[PDB]
Amino acid sequence: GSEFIKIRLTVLCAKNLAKKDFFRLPDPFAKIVVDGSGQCHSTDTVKNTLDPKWNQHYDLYVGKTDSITISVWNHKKIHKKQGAGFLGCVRLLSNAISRLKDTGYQRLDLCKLNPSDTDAVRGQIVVSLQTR
Ligand SMILES: [Cl-]
Repeated sequence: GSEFIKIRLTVLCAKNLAKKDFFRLPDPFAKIVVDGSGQCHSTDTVKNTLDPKWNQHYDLYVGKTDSITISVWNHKKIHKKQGAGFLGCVRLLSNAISRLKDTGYQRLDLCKLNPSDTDAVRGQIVVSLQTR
């Protein structure tokens, strides 16, 4: 009937994120995008931590070829130039969504936007995808 599947994404926490500013811990939040529909969500910001615990879930409507991209950002850098405060991402293509769904919480290593990028990215994000 609909050409989509409802997947509940829980963004549980991240751990061991990069500390880019020596004297100043980030205030991390995650941003979630379903690439084909453009569906966009953000978690709350957690103050002054490399190990933010968000425990927030989102009902994503994912189409047959859509992916889910989750990126982590230091909100203290919100006014700085575009792309500052980047702390890593993960991209789940439709095959990975198919594999991971209903397998429980997964520790996913955060990646640079591209393998060859300079950005210091460290640590993991912990998420689950469930079919609803
Ligand atoms: Cl940062």
